[PDB]
Amino acid sequence: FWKKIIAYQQKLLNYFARNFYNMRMLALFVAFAINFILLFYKVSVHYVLEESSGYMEPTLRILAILHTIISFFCIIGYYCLKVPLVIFKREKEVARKLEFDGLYITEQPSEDDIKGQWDRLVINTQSFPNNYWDKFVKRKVMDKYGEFYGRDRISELLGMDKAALDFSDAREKKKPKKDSSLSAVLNSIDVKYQMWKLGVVFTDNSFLYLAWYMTMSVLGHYNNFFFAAHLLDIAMGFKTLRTILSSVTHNGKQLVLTVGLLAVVVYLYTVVAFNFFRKFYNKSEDGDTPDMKCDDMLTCYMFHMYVGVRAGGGIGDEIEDPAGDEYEIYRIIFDITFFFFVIVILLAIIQGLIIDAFGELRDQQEQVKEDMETKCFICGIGNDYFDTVPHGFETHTLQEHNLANYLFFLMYLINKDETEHTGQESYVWKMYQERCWEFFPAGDCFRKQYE
Amino acid sequence: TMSVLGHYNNFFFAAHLLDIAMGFKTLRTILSSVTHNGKQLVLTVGLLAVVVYLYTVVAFNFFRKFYNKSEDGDTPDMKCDDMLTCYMFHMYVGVRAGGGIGDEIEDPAGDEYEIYRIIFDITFFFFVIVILLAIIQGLIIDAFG
Amino acid sequence: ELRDQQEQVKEDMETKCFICGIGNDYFDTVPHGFETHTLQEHNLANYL
Amino acid sequence: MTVKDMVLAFFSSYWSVFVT
Amino acid sequence: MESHKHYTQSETEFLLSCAETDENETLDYEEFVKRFHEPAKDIGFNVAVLLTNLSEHMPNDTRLQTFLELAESVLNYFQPFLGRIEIMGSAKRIERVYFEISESSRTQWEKPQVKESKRQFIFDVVNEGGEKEKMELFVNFCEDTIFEMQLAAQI
Ligand SMILES: [Zn+2]
Ligand SMILES: [Zn+2]
Repeated sequence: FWKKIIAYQQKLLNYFARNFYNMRMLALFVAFAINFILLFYKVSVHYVLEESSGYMEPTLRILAILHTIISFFCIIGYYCLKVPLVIFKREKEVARKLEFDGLYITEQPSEDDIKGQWDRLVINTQSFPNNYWDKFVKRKVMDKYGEFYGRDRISELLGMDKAALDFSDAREKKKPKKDSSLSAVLNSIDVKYQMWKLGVVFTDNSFLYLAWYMTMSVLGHYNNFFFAAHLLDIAMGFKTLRTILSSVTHNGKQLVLTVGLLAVVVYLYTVVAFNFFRKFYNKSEDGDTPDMKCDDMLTCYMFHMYVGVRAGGGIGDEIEDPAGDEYEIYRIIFDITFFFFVIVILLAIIQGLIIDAFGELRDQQEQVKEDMETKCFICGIGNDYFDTVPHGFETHTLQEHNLANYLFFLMYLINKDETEHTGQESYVWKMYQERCWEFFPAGDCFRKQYE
Repeated sequence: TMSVLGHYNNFFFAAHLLDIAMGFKTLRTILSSVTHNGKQLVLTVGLLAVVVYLYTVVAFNFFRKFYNKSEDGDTPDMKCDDMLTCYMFHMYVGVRAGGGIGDEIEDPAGDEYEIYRIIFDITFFFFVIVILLAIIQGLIIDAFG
Repeated sequence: ELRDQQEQVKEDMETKCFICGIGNDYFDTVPHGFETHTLQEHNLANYL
Repeated sequence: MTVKDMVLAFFSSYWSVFVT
Repeated sequence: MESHKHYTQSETEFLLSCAETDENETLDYEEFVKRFHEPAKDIGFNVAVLLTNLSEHMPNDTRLQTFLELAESVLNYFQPFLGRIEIMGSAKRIERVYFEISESSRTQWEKPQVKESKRQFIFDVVNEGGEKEKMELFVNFCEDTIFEMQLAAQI
């Protein structure tokens, strides 16, 4: 019973993890279809889908149901595909901080970070390094800060105090056989570690995005128009639009500062007009209906920012003709400077900020390609030195200093054993345990070492 | 084939002027700036269509009494009473209007919408015809470089 | 032009030394040689 | 009625800075 | 086994005599290969890495080259199975260390997701990554990638 249901739920979770991106694209296509069939609405205060020979009204409801179901499937497939990685990164970071810096021992964190404060209730549980492919971290930190601080004061906040006491006691002739009772594993599972994990996942951004996605998909049933907000997934989701949106997201700060400067300049023109041009803003319709004038500072500023910017010809085309005395030349200068400073050299800036981003991204890509084609990633000797034997640099980067080979070697060291290492393997493992990395070839190789 | 059809109608000989582009290489330095990205341009047009659809649903849901393009008075037509009609109206008029969409609709003087609709038109202007045509032009300018 | 000026400044600071101006390749023979040379031997703060 | 009161409600929050 | 034109007459007669043929003229090839190939694989990999070490640490030796020519028939089987790293071991000595690479690892390394992750890592390390901590970020990238590879392999 329990075994036959666990071996089935594990298979189901593995299916949901294998089919995360597929269900993502399927949900995107379902949202596209929903928004395509939403193009057949009419008003009668009452919104009606009266546009076809049937087969369009119930299909929308079944499509919304399928969309909510697949959004739930995606949000629980994320929890099995991507959450282990982020919790692994968090545990690795906090453990290495504990060991190499003494965060929760000698270097207590400040209040300007929530991660350092939330990673406190995880160092004192039983299964702290759940995903770090090693468990000898508590022992390391105890041996490192054992005599310089309280031998018991370390274990009291690192957990396993009474557990280690009971272990040292049971090392004698006292050891029973622990029993296993079905349907009674709620006491066995750790609740504090699960609470910390839930806090981490609810802090994760990519999970909050999927939560918002499912919330909007749910509201789409109360109103079949929040499914339009799902089209934002084509921008905030898949990476098919990054080359285009990166040109806008690259500066960002420059664009908001440009819009602010434009607002300030338009306010300057607004106060000038309010102080010196009263008899011109007379947008009357049918005659003798003077309204939307400059008799209010806020009204005139809104009028400027809303009409003169978008008018395409400055503001001198939306106001009265400047034929009056004492202002015939002053107002002409006014409109022409507004034109040249607001819609000529302040929109050219906005467009130059978008055009320069393309060049900057292209330069970054070409620089990456060049640094990959001229030097080696590990030793960084150069292309000219290896280009003495026929096709030397390519062979050196594919056989001698392969990043994939180094990754496979680290994987082999981690997953092989501890007492089965050879001399070189044990040396590299020790160096990796202290996190020094002098075993990487700095500026030498097997070819520079010999003839 | 087109040269043959030109005898049945002496106007398919206009399609032969496409040979100055798809044939000789005297125009490659100019047309390569457009044919270089290509995918970026269609993706930009698609993103523009999506953004205009977003503005269209927002207007259909919150701005009914403005799209009243009546001629000679008391002829309410070409309104937003249809989602497809309003989307076509937007994509056909507000994009090409040169000043956003706030210049082709009624004046936003009504209560409860005086500021919401102003934000609507100004964001349409700044997002559709300011930073979405600047992208189309930057994609053509970067190809030369 | 401004971006090119900034990148040129960064490059001239990353390839040569400000005082002696020897080059990055010569000091990149001992492990992390140029950074140590510019942080210990020819530090502008040290000269000041 | 929100075309005029919006700026007043936006400025009413900076009274906590004006008192300091 | 004779239509593949790989086994000669002697090899065919040897593999036929090495059969179980316990009164029924029937062999459990599962147990047969799991008995006659599992330790053969390990010992052959050890001989292959030994010969590779000898060849790369003793070139220009025809007396060893003539042996390598006849050992090439089995040395090619373990070609996508042995790695080679150049580490700093003894004082100022670049030592070439060898090791085994799993087929599961070399399958989960060629996935498009891992390839795109490696590309993005190289990109944002060459662009804004530093010099003093380059290996510090490289080992973190390696750990993250081997973790996702273990995860995708156990599914
Ligand atoms: Zn190298
Ligand atoms: Zn110097």
